Amino acid sequence: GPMTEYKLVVVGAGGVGKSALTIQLIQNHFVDEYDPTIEDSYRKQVVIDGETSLLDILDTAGREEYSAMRDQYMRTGEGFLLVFAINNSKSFADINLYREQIKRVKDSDDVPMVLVGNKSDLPTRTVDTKQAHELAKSYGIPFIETSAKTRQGVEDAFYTLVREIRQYRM
Amino acid sequence: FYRRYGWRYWVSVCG
Ligand SMILES: Nc1nc2c(ncn2[C@@H]2O[C@H](COP(=O)(O)OP(=O)(O)OP(=O)(O)O)[C@@H](O)[C@H]2O)c(=O)[nH]1
Ligand SMILES: [Mg+2]
Repeated sequence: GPMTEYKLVVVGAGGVGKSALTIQLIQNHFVDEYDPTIEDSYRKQVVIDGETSLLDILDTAGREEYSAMRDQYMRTGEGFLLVFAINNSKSFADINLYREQIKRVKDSDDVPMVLVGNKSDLPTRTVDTKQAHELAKSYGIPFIETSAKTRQGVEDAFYTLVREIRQYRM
Repeated sequence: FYRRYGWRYWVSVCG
């Protein structure tokens, strides 16, 4: 097949590591600073399961004052990475509100989505793996624990989302 | 390539 564009959207509460995960996938660099996002775009040609693919990534705002931009990016977005931080239990509750809003504006029960539990490198957590696996299990979506700091699970999270989109297209 | 909010053009980030 030809190299197609896949429109990935990274969503989640402020400071969960949406930008750090995208930057790690794009160029293998960990950003220690917190540079709050409004709305960034990334484009990169990668090979997934032997197929050349063009990743178009929208790295969105977690800050609540930018909430009005959500309806436009949710309509245009094709697949969604739902990111929460494993040491932030409010971000885990917020990730369920993103999941619901995506289904409302897109009017579909099966929009391609991957639940991502970020900051797995931290010595302690406030959201246990069983809680997150239980939530993704009820919605029939994959769940991957990641660390933008060590790169653990980063490629897996974005590539699993591409695979979810591939099945949804059919 | 990367385009920050408010930028007119894309810049290289994968070189
Ligand atoms: N320990 C650790 N720190 C991380 C990780 N991912 C992100 N951080 C840190 O968390 C802070 C915020 O990360 P960002 O990626 O900027 O957060 P964001 O979700 O994009 O935030 P908004 O753009 O405001 O929505 C930064 O100081 C990062 O270094 C991770 O996996 N591990
Ligand atoms: Mg950001």
